[PDB]
Amino acid sequence: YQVMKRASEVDLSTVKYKAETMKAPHLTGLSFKLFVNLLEAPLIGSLIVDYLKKDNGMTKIFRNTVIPEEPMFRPEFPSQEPEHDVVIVGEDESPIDRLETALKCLPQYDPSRSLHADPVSSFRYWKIRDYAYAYRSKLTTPLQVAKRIISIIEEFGYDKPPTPFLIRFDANEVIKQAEASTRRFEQGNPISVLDGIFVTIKDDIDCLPHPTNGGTTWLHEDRSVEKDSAVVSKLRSCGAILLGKANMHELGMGTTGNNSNYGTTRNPHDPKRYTGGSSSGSAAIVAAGLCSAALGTDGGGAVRIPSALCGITGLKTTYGRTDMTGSLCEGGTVEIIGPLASSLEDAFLVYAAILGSSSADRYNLKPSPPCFPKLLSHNGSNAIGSLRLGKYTKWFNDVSSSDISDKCEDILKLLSNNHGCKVVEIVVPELEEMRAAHVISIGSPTLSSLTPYCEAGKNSKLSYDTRTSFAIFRSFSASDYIAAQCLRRRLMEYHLNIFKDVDVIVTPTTGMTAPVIPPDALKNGETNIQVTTDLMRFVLAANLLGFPAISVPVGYDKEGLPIGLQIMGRPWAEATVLGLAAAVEELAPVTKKPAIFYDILN
Repeated sequence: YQVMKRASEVDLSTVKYKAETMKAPHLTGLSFKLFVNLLEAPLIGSLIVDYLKKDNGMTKIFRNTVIPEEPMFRPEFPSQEPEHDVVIVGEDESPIDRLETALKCLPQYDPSRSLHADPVSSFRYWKIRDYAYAYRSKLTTPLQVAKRIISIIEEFGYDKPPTPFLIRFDANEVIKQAEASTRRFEQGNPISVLDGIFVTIKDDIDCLPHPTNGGTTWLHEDRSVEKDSAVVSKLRSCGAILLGKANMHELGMGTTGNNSNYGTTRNPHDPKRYTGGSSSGSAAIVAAGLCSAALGTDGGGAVRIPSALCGITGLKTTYGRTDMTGSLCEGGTVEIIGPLASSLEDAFLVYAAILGSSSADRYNLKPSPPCFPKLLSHNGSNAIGSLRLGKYTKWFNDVSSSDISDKCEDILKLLSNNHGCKVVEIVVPELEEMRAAHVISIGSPTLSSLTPYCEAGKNSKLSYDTRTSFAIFRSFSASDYIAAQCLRRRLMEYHLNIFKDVDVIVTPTTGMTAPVIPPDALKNGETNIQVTTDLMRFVLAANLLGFPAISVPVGYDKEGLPIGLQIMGRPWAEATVLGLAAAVEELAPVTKKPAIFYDILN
C-alpha cells in the first residue's frame, strides 16, 4: 500500500547499497527525432514519460513513500569548526589583495621551471606563475601570447563547427585587452599575478561584450547582457585577459558535452571521445593548453566530470561561497561557479580572485570568512596526515573500469603511506533518493526560468537532448518538489554525521573513463541515460547538499585516458580540499601529453 522511513534513527549497520543503473533507451539520429515528437505529443507524450518515471522507481519514491523530515529547500549549514592551519582572508577584499595573500601561501617559485628547463624532463603544464614570471622578466608579453592563441583558434577552426573550443570569439577584443596589459607591464605596474593571464568564460556566465546564449542559438534574442558578472568583473579587476565564451552542453542538461547546435567539443586526449558535460568546451581548452584556467558552473558535476575525463583540476566550491550574480543559474539550489585549471596552483589562484559571497547569500547562508591553505608545506604535512578519509567501499568500487578503482585506491594507499591519513570506512545511505532528489531540484528552476520563452514558441529552437529532459521535467509536480526537498534534509543529516567521523569523502569522480562518441549522435544528439547518469554517480552529493568537492588527476587507465579523484569536504572547507588535493597532485602529477596540445611561450 505504502511505506515510510525516518532518517535520524536508521540503524547504520543495516544500510545497503543501491546499485541499480538508470535503464532508459538510448536513441541516435532519426529515431531520436521521432521520439522527441512522441514526448511532445498531447496524449502519448505524458504516457511515455510516466513510464520512464515508474520504471526507474521515481514514482514509488515521490508518490508511494512517506517522509517524516521537513522540507529543506536550500542547503542549511551548521556552525562549522574552524579549519586548522589556514590564512583567513577578507570576504570583501579586492581580488587584487586576495591574490597577494594567496601568493604568500604558495611555495617559492623556482625559475628552473620556466627558463633553463632541463631538456630531458617529463611533461608538465604551464602554471599561472609561469606566465607571470615571463611577463615581468620581459621574456614575452601578453600581446605576443594573444597573437599566438588567436592563430591557433583561426588555423584549426576552434571558433567554427564542427569541433570548436569556443562559441563566441572576438580576436579584435582580445588584442585590445592584451595591449592594455602589455602597456601596464611596460610601465612597470602590473595589477596582480593574474594580470595578463588568459581565462575562458563558460557560455552560461555573462562576460562583456559577448552575449550569453548558454549553448542555444536564440537566448541572446531574449536575454540582454548589459554588464559583467560577479566572477568576471573580479578577474577583470586583477588584469586577467578574458578570451571568449566556451562551448557547453545546451543549458547544462547533459554530462557528455553533445552540442548538436555548435558542434561537439572533442577531448584533447582523444578527439573521437566525449569531453564531458556540462563544462565541456571550458575543460577542453584548458587541457589542450590554450589558456591557463577557465570558469564554469556546476549544478550536477559540470566542473568535476570533464576535469576528470580531460585530466585537469576542477574546483567545485561551497554553495554560495562564490558569487553567481550574472549567470544563467542565479537563485538555484545546487549550482555554483568554480574554476578549472591545469594545476592545483593555478585553480587555487583563480579561486582566490573569484570568491566572495553575494550580499543575498551573505545573510541567508552565513558563510565563514574565506581562508586559503598554506600550500608551502614547511612547516606542514602534519595537518595533511591528521586527515581522516571517508571511503564507502561498495560505492568506491562501483565503476565500469577496474583501473579507476585501482588507481584511486593507490592514491589512498599512497596518501596513507606518505602522510598517515586514516582511510575510515563510511556508508552513504539512500543514494537512489539522492538521484531522484537531485534531478528534480536542478530541472525545476531551469524549466521555470525558461518557460516564458518555451511558451513563446522558442521551444522548437532547442536541441533534442534538452527537449527530451524538458519533457520529463514538466512531469514534475509541485507536490513532487516538496517531497524531494524533504529527501534533501535526510541526506544532509547523513553527510553531516559522516563529517563527524571523517574530514573528507574521497571517491572516484566518474564511474568510467572518457567514452567514445557515437558517430550517429553528431547529427541531432543522443539520449543515453545509462551514460549521462553513470557520470553523475559521485558528484550529486556536493550539489544537492552544497558541499565543496574537487577532482584532481591521479593517473591514466589502460588506454591512456585520464582518471580523476574527487575530494568532498565540509561546508566552507575550500582550504581543506585544496590542501589535500595538492598532496595528491604531488603524489601523482600530470605526465602524459594529450593528443591535441599546443605548447605556448616557444
